[PDB]
Amino acid sequence: SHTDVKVPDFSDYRRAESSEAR
Amino acid sequence: HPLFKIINHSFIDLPAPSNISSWWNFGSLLGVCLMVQIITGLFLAMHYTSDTMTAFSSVTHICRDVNYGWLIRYMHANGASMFFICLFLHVGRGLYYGSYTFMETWNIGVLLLFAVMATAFMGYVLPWGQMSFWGATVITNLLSAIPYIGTTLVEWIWGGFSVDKATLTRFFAFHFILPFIIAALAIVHLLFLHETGSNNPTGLNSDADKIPFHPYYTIKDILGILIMFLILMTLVLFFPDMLGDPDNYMPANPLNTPPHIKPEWYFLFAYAILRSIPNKLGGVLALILSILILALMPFLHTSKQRSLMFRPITQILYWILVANLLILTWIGGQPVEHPFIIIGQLASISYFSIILILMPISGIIEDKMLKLY
Amino acid sequence: LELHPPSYPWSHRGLLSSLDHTSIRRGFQVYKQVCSSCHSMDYVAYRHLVGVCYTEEEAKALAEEVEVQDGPNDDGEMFMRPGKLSDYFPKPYPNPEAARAANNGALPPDLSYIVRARHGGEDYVFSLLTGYCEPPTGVSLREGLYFNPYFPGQAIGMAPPIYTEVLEYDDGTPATMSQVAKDVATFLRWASEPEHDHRKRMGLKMLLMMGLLLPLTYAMKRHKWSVLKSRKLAYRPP
Amino acid sequence: PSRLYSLLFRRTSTFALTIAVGALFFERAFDQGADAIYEHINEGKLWK
Amino acid sequence: LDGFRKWYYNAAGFNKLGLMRDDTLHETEDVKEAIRRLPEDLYNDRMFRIKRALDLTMRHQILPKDQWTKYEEDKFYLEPYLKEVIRERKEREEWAKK
Amino acid sequence: GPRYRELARNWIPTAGMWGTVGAVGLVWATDWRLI
Amino acid sequence: EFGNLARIRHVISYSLSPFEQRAFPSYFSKGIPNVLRRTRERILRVAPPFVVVYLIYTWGNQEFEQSKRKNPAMYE
Amino acid sequence: LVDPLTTVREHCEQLEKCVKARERLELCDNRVSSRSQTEEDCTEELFDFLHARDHCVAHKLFKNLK
Ligand code: HEC
Ligand code: HEM
Ligand code: HEM
Repeated sequence: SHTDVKVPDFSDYRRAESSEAR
Repeated sequence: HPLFKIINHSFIDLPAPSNISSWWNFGSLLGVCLMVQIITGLFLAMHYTSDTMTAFSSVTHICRDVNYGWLIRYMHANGASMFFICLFLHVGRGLYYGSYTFMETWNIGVLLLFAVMATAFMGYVLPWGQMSFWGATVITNLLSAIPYIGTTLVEWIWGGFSVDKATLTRFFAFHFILPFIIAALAIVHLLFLHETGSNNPTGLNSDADKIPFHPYYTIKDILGILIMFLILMTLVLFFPDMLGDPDNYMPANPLNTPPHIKPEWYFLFAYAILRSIPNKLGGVLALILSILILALMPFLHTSKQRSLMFRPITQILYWILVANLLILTWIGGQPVEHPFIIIGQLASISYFSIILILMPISGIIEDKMLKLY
Repeated sequence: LELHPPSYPWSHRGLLSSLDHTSIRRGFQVYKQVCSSCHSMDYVAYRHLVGVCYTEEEAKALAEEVEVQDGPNDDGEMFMRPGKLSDYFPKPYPNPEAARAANNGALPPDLSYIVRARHGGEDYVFSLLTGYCEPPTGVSLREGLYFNPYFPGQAIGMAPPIYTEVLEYDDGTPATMSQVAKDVATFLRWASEPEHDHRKRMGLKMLLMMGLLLPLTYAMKRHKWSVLKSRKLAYRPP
Repeated sequence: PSRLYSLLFRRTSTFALTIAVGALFFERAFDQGADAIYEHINEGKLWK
Repeated sequence: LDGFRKWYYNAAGFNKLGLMRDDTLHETEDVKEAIRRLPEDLYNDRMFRIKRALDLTMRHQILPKDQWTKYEEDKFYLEPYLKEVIRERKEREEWAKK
Repeated sequence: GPRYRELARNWIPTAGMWGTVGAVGLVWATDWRLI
Repeated sequence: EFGNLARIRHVISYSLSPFEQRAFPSYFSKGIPNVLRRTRERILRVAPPFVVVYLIYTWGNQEFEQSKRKNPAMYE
Repeated sequence: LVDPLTTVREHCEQLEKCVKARERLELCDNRVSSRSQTEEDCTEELFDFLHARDHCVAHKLFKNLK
């Protein structure tokens, strides 16, 4: 169905309170 | 809102392919270059005088006494050169990626190319230097080729027995008026395209993957505009006379003729072809075909794949075509003597044989390799 | 077939390198004392100098040092007056033919844009002025000619105008033929492009502004294009 | 700094004010700095 | 000839984007009629393959070598459907001349 | 084929008429005296 | 326009916010490998032709000069 | 006063590359001497010699120049 898989990892993309700065 | 409807349709909510490379920037650059030329041309027109006694004096007055007039003049000249660079790369993109199957867009394009070449020729005649006068005479006498209609027609443009003030003034009027016709033809060019949408480098139907234009291909066009402005200014402010010719800084002497005469770089490929054909008429015709062969291009597509991304043999033939186009550009520069002539003759033969014969046969062979033919 | 003048290490040869204004002043002195007898710097007026190598009042001095006629007078044609800062440099041989006659058929070419009009002008100029060497065997120049390996045809009507110590530089820099040819090549260059210096400053500001603006616009494009460049597509047939 | 976002970036109006004001002064600084360079590069050759 | 056809298939490079041969055909009128006659699953796989190839061309990437389309594996699915379109097209044409 | 042949034969006469008009038009406009 | 462009089915598409992702993820990390990957894929189909151009160019220039060169036997 | 060019010239001139070049010119000069009744000249030889000489001088005249 729609739950078989989870959102793919974006760790090599995702950056590492912070939103304001970002 | 009626206008906003139109605005949103051609620049904001226009569905564009997501994978078009930087080559698709170039046409927008051409439009920017057109406006730049028009703007600089307008600021040349407030001080230029189209009189043979005062044209060179007015150009020197622009360069020496008008505040930043040298800047606007050399921006106009190097912007014409940048216009032809972007035009050649736009045409090469259209040839490589199979964009000529948009036939109406392609034909409005080749009309625009003819108009831009005529505008640049008369604009180069306009400063009334030594090189401008002998170039005009030469390029105009070319029209004297036609047996019954030609001779009179030439003096008709010359407006007299030989190019003289009569020409300069009417060349100023034409050169003023044709870029607005180019702008209208570019509007028709954009219309005939939105009906079909732009092509992508894979040559496939990109309807499954289209994105907006405002945030994706606008900032990309802004970046391309910035890079093109970097190259123009660094070709005006640091190397201002690189693309020009020194003999144009002498006044027009009808009694003398510049010893080494050559068209500007962009018009050379044609120059080579003209010189190559022994017959005068033949040269003129071939010359025309040189540009026109492109229009003829959408009827020569014999492949089942639109683009050359998956077609290596026709890629090799395309780069050989770019190679001998560069060769013809070099030959035009070289004087009349061995062996420049033979190369010119071959290079022209190879150019017409690759466009006319070799690419459809290669496309048939490529279709045979994929078990399609 | 022509000798191709070599490349000389000019002080303005570099990408951001301006002109040496003392050399332009010395070359203007060289033109005024030697070259102005036959050649006409038509497009350079005394006023032009102000700001380059001569100050306003200073230029006025030079201006006041020439007689320029004023054609329209109540009943007369010419009481050449003290040339002003608005007067253009005085062209010798008011009519072209006059010079033709004086120079034996040759027409000194107005040296306002000579450097720009001659291929590799600065070099050519220097070479021509300093290329007055010995004619070779078999050569038969016509009456009133001289031998310079560079000039087209190697037959320039112009006789060699720069003999060592031809004129004395007011600055006192030894007036060797070369020091004089280099100064007049710098000056003629300036003449053919009075804005050389101003431009290069604009080009430096342009390079600094593009070096600031290109990575920032690239970063904005890569922000607005990251979204897609990270998009992950997945096909999930039911 | 989260003061920036709150004071400069957050409201378009504020986002603008900072740009215009900065640009007003940037010219002063840029011209000054740039001129220093240009001149020095050719310090010897210039009227004075 | 078989090995040289595999070498040309590698040199063409649409297998590196995961495409089939019939995905690379230019959509003329006959090709669009053949695409319209496809079953739903084949059409959906073709549209997903084209979208993935466009995304890969956007990011200037290719698939990993294990995910490429093996020449031997490529299936000419549109071909059968296409021949018919051409056959029908020609028949109508000759009849026109009648 | 045969049908298109019929079509051509049927329109060529009309076409010739059109060309004729053009002949008069071009000549009259060109004022070519040879004609 | 959008909405009537094409018909796809069951193609899920995930994405991230610009400010949430690094601006230049591994820019030189993989950029270099990729640029190099790319060149080797078209270099054999682009350069070869232009190489021969450099060659014809050179040969042409040299040949011309030789033509201008005085014939030793000439006049002797 | 000695024009710097003369110095620079002397230097580059002394070079053998140039010396033999001049010599080749000499043979040419002489050829025309004996082969006086012809149309062959030494212009071409002259230029090549100079191109070399000047190139070098040019490489080194501006330094001396002030
Ligand atoms: C008494 C005559 C005379 C004097 C003095 C003279 N010239 Fe000339 N010059 C000419 C003539 C005549 C020509 C054109 C002759 C020709 O081109 O065959 C000429 C041409 C030139 C040219 C262009 C040559 C070309 O190829 O078009 C330059 C540059 C030049 N002169 C520089 C100078 C400089 C610098 C001086 C002095 C510092 C100078 N001249 C003094 C007579 C003179
Ligand atoms: C006046 C100069 C020209 C300008 C300003 C111009 C501009 C453009 C622009 C903005 C586009 C849209 C594509 C894009 O930007 O991504 C385009 C597309 C196109 N142009 Fe041009 N063009 C010019 C000359 C030509 C010429 C001479 C030809 C023919 C050789 C031509 C053929 C095409 C074709 C076929 C397309 C469709 C390609 C596509 O978008 O995928 N154009 N042009
Ligand atoms: C309405 C738009 C345009 C106007 C009003 C205009 C006006 C002028 C004027 C007055 C001149 C003479 C001044 C001078 O040469 O310095 C000129 C020169 C020139 N124009 Fe244009 N122009 C326009 C568009 C174009 C376009 C589209 C091109 C390119 C095709 C072009 C190319 C040139 C060239 C090459 C010169 C000669 C440059 C030189 O002197 O070296 N112009 N223009």
